Formats: sequence, structure tokens, C-alpha cells
Amino acid sequence: AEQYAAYKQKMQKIADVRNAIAVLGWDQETYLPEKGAGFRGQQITTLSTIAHELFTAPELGSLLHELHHHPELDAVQQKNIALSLEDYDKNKKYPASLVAEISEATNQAYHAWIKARKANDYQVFEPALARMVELKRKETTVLGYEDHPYNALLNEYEKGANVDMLDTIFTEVKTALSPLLDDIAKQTPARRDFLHLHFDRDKQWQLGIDLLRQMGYDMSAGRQDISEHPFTTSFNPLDVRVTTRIDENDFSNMTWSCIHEGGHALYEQGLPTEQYGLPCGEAASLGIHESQSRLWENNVGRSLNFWKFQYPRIQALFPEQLGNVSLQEFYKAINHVQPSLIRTEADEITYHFHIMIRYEIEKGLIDGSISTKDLNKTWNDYYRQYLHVEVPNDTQGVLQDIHWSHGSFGYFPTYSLGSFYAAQFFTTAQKQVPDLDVSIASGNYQPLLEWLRNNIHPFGRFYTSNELCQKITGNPLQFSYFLDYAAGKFLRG
Repeated sequence: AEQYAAYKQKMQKIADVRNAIAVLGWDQETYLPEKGAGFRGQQITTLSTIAHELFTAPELGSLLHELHHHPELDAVQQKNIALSLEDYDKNKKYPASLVAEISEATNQAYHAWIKARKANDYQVFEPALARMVELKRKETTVLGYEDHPYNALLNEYEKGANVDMLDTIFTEVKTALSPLLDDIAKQTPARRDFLHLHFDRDKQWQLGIDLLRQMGYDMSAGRQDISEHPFTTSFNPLDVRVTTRIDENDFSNMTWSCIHEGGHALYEQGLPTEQYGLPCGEAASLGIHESQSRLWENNVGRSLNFWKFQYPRIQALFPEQLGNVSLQEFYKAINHVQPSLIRTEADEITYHFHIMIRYEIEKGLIDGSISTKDLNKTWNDYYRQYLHVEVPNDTQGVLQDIHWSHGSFGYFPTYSLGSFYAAQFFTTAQKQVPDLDVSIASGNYQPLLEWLRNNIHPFGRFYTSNELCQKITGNPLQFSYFLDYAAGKFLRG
């Protein structure tokens, strides 16, 4: 037990540094004075270097290798050791020259992306992106893979993800959601401009706080602040902070941002404090985290049952805006589906075409079948073919998303995975929790939070996303769940 305690001590020290970094980044987004930005960046970099030194330390590797041969340890301890050894060895695969090259190319891509957006011309970004793609292919060979090099990068951002699995899912997205979009486009346009009336900022703020409280967010172990882009950050399970943004002329923004972040935050508040710093105390994956945000935002937060209780309350809050708007009109308006250009603004149906396009492009960039030369034309053709929209300039097209300039290849699919897990989990909860829908329609979200806290939150990384989904639902991830949820909301009135 002495050796396992030394492992825990080392990991908890690393986690202390990483959470200090999180505090500095949270303040950077919320309260940092403008002229302090440079020193704040320097301070984050210094701490990041220290954390990395600690997690690559030879003594930690020797300890992990010793603990791998301890059959005495319990299931959680053994899983912690195994996952931490995987995390540790990943770094040891990379040659130092490749690490330095990736860092230099990421800096160059950051600067080139900024100036490309400001010139509104992808060709400004193109050389940096070509360099990035070359280095990413080298990285696939360093990481190793089977069947397709892109699998090495997919696996980085979602353990287990691969081209076979994702090709199947996205073929289903195409073949099932394209007809659904054709059906939606023939529908009569819905009233909706009431969402762009004036919604008092202080009333919106308190509404979001109230909704988070009702969801189960522990505001003695968290808090909300304003930031430019809503996010959730945890410094430990007892200090999980969310941000939101308020548009006084667009009610669609804050309320659903708050519910979305609430879903992340409830997960983080449910991870065990005794596993702080260890794999079984961390969220299972980006896809599972996204399933929590989407399950609350959409499967709950856009559902008629949720609004049967919440709508009269928000009408009372905003009677000049909503007092002559019916529950059905409001429900239809908050579920407006429309092919559009910007992924971050897309409704929950068309969103997945955005992801599919990025997936196909990344898959071609990494296998060599798609070049970065004239990538804007490729992008625009994909958008016209699948979403029936005509990209008017590059900032509305290939330059919209920052991920590639950060070197984040294999990241985009996790957004869709999150949505599809959310549907599979929520439908399963509706089966397994007897009075779930009635409870939701009566304003009680505790049975749902309890189900999540028994089935997902406390396990950390103990189960992979696949094992988790199979254990809870009796099935691997199946797009059919999302389809039935979406068709049920969009196709029969």
C-alpha cells in the first residue's frame, strides 16, 4: 500500500498544479484586467511546463511499472494504474524534435489563422495548415494505428473511436437526417420573432440561476459568472464553476447555455473526491461529457414535458414578451430547424452535418486523399451538397472554427457522439426510471439526476464510453436512439 500511496501523492500533486492552471484560466475569462493578459499567459505557461515535468518524471514511470504487477490491488486501484500508465507512455512515444515541430507549427497556425480571418481569405491560412497536416500525419505514424491513420487521432480525443465506427454512424446521419430535413423544409413557418424581443438582463440572470438550482447544481460547490463563451471548469468536485452570456434581444441564448453548462457541471460535481487526480476521478471522455450537456439542454431542456412546468413560470417572468404566446408556439420556436453556415449556431439536427463535413475532410487530410490546396472550395462544395447552403466568404466557411489552428484533429466527432449518447441515455432513463416523464412535467429533476449519479457520474474513467453505454443501455452506441427522439419531436406534429 506504500507504493500505491506514493502513486496517489504524485498524481495529486500534478492535479494541484493543473487545477491551479484552471483557476488562472477561469480568471482569464472572467475578471482579468486587459493589461494583465501577457503576464497571465506567462504564468500559465510556467505552471504547464512544471505539470508536464511532473507527469513525465522517470520516478513516476518506475512506480507505475511496479504497480502494474501488483495483483493485490482492488479493481479501482488497478484501473487507475493501468490508465495512468497508458497516459504516461503516450508521451514517451514522441521524439523531442516532433514535439518541438508541432509546437512551432501551432504557433504559426495561430497567427496565420488570425490574419486569414481578418483578410477573409483562406489562402492566407493555407501554408500553416499544410504544415500542421504534414506534422499530424507524422504523429499518426508515431502513435500507431490499425486500418486508417486518422484512427490514431480519433483515439486521442475519444478512446475507442475509429473510422469504421464513425463511417457507420455518419452514413446513418446522412441517410436518416437528410429525409427528415426535406420533411421539415415543407412545414409551414412558425411564429418565433417573440424570441428576439427585449428580455431584461437581470431577469434572465436570475432565471438561469434558478434553473441551475432546480437541476441540482450545488452553489456552495460552484458559482456562475459571465464570460464571452460559456464553459464549465472544475478545480475539484467541490468547486465547479460555469459561465454564461446574456443577449437582451435573443432569449434563445442564455437559458439553453445555462442548462447545457449545468449538465457538464452536474457531472463534475458527481466525481468522487477520494479519486481526485486519478483516472477514476476524471470524466470518462469528451463524448460522455458532451452527452451530459446535451441530455440536459435538449432531450430535457427542449422537450414539451419540461416546458409544461417551466413555460407558465417564464411567462410570469416576461409577460410583455410571452403573455400572448402559447406553450405550443414557444415549443416550436425553441425547436427551429434550419440549414445554416455556422456550426456553433446550428440547430440539433443540422449540427451533425457540420460535424460530418469536418469528419470527412479531416479523414481525407490525414490519409492524403484530400489536399489543403483549395480546401475552401472543398469545404464549400460539402456545405452545398449536404446542407444546401452557399458559403459567401471564407470566415463563413472553412475559417470559422479554431480547432485546426490548435492542432485538434480528431476532436469534432465527439460533439456528435455526445448528442447521440445523450439520446440513448435519456431514452434509457425513460425506460428505467418509472415516473421520469411525470416528474419532469411536474418540475422535479431529482429522479433524473439520481439516475445519472448512479449510472454515469461516480465512475470517472473506470469504463470506456463503449463499456459505459453497454452497461447502462444494453447496447453499444446506436444512432437509432437519436433518430427516434428527433423524428418524434419533428415529424408527427
